[PDB]
Amino acid sequence: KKNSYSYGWSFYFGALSFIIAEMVGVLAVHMFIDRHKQLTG
Amino acid sequence: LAVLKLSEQGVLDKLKNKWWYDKGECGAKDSGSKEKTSALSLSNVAGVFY
Repeated sequence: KKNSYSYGWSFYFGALSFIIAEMVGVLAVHMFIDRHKQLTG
Repeated sequence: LAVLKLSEQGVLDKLKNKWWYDKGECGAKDSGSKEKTSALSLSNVAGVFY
């Protein structure tokens, strides 16, 4: 069957469940880079 | 006079499509075409994501 199936905004906000978990997760490491440089500083 | 009267009413199509499908249990027209699988699908290379 030549289907025409498509996705909804539970899926496209599920895409945002990934990306926001990435841009926040790289933001915390920049704290961890800092908060262990003033541990050594 | 009665057989032609059922055809112009279109009753015979309902009389046809009843017993060829309700005795079926199988899906008719499941294959159709192959244009939707022209490219690589996900599952054909989803093991690389795995």
